[PDB]
Amino acid sequence: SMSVKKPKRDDSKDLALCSMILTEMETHEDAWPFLLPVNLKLVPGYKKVIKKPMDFSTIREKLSSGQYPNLETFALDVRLVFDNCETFNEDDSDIGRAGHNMRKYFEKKWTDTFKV
Ligand SMILES: Cn1cc(C(=O)NCCN2CCCC2)ccc1=O
Repeated sequence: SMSVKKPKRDDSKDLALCSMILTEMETHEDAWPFLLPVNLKLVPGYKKVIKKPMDFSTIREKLSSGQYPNLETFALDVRLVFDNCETFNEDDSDIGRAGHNMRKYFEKKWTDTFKV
């Protein structure tokens, strides 16, 4: 409360650590469905069904331009990528399995990096 401060984790490395995680996502073999925005004029249904599209290159732009206030907002956009994937793709399609693979890959790095 007012003038009563909870001890706070050191957040000074967060930007560089989220950038390192994002780099490893971008270089993952199954990243290819997520590297660029889904082409709304070539993929039927995507615009109407998926209300908040998101991809690694948009995340990288937002990270390089100070559009994430904290690490939780960065993780929310990463998870949005995979939530959108599940909404639109069959679990066992190539794109759909890629999404499940990438989500697991991301959450481990997230726990390994920040749940010290
Ligand atoms: C995440 N997501 C991606 C697509 C897609 O077609 N991505 C472009 C794939 N390119 C084709 C070869 C190179 C990459 C469709 C639905 C979807 O949910």
